[PDB]
Amino acid sequence: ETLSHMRPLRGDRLMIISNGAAPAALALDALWSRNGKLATLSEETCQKLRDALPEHVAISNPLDLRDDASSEHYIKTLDILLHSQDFDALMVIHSPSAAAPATESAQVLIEAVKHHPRSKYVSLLTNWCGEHSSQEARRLFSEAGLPTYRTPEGTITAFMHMVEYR
Amino acid sequence: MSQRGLEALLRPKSIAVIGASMKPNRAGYLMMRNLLAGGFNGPVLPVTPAWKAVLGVLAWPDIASLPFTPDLAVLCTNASRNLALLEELGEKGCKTCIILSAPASQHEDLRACALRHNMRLLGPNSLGLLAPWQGLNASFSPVPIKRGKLAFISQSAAVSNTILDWAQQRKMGFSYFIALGDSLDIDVDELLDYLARDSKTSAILLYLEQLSDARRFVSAARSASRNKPILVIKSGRSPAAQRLLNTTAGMDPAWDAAIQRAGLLRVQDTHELFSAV
Amino acid sequence: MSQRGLEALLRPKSIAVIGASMKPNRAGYLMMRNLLAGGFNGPVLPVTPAWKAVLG
Ligand SMILES: CC(=O)SCCNC(=O)CCNC(=O)[C@H](O)C(C)(C)COP(=O)(O)OP(=O)(O)OC[C@H]1O[C@@H](n2cnc3c(N)ncnc32)[C@H](O)[C@@H]1OP(=O)(O)O
Repeated sequence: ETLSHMRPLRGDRLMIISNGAAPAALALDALWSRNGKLATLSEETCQKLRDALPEHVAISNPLDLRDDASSEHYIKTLDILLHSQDFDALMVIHSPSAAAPATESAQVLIEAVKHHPRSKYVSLLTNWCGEHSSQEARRLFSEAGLPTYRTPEGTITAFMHMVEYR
Repeated sequence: MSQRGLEALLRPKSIAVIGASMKPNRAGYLMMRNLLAGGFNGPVLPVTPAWKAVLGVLAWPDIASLPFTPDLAVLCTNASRNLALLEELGEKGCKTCIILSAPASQHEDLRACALRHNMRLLGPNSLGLLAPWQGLNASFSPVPIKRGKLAFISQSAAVSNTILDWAQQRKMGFSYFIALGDSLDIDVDELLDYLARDSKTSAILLYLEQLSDARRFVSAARSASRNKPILVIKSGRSPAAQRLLNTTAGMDPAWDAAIQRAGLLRVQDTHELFSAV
Repeated sequence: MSQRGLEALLRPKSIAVIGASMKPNRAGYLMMRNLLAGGFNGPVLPVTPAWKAVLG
């Protein structure tokens, strides 16, 4: 999967967003076991606090959009993050929820990535959990050339393989 | 404390829904739909001042108007009404309640109110519970379930939804599925004691982040594992994860030693969890 | 005649089901299920001496 779809790396700084805490924590544990590096947000990127993210979301890395996150929140966060220069790779985790259905979220993410001027400067990785409900989403990711993985630990392992190779 | 009192939560004869709504995007709407589709043998009583009927079921304007005392109640409302609604429920005579949302500065008042009326509460910010053999689906989850012989206890909603979806893929079922939330009143050791005696359960799987009473947990697990196998996954082994989860206090080798001493076994990652299922 | 009076039949606000039952092969069971799945905006009231509740 990685050799087929992932864009070559220009660095080793990682950013993570999720619609839940525990998957992000599992990702962090896997990253720690392999001596990886987390990215640090800049003060100016605090446009996130203003940009319609509700007041109860804490602005840091990993960025935990809560269980009730909607697709619009994803799109706004993606735009703001892509217009910055604070990281070299971006991990996007999605868990099953009523507010953000899998197929629609995948479609909006694909379009947002397609239309962004600075998309070709970073490497995207997706991890959509839930075997039954994410089949069509994974198929759509495949046709657009974006890599996708089954579990967060696998995603971290795939990223660190290329980091170590370089 | 008393194992008497969990009967109302796990084998209720009637349920009341506070805040049921006709709006498709509301939490009360989803809970009402799930309960009606579950296959329950008792009545489902909606309570709300904004609708005369919900999904074809006659409604009642307030708690005091109910025709009799419900066994179990669910709050689907803003946190600012919690204490008043709880007091009304206590006056009516209900003994078990599920709470959707609450800040951390409310815990002491909630505990005092619950003690005053001899009521048990399932942790605030809880996803709910499912009991297929009773045809009961009192949860805010969008994933269906089927009957089985495996029981699962979780302190995380996302993991619960993920495991339910995996089970749906493989055509597999459960005997009990319980989400703890913040574990303010009901906790893991009592549920282990209860499940050790359930005739439909033959194995237990747990996902945990923190504990409050170590000796009771150790004793309950040791007693329960004499006749049924039990596996556990525990996250937060690194400083960044501990900061994210607000569990910086403690040490992980202590968890390793405690798990070993009670006769359990620890699994390492997500893949091993699916394989364990 | 009585063109007024068909409004209750064709645009009712509430319906009562006499003989509703929990047995899957009964007529009242089918009627209750169809009514509940219809998408009605009013209440559906079961009447029977043999069950405390029907389909919840
Ligand atoms: C653990 C999980 O993962 S759960 C699934 C994930 N979802 C979440 O975490 C989000 C949960 N939170 C929410 O859905 C929302 O933020 C809420 C429900 C907590 C708050 O929404 P609010 O608008 O603040 O709720 P509020 O209490 O004011 O009103 C809710 C309903 O109660 C009704 N209501 C108001 N007063 C009362 C009352 N005294 N008794 C009963 N119902 C009442 C209101 O009419 C409203 O119904 P309506 O919209 O049909 O008119």
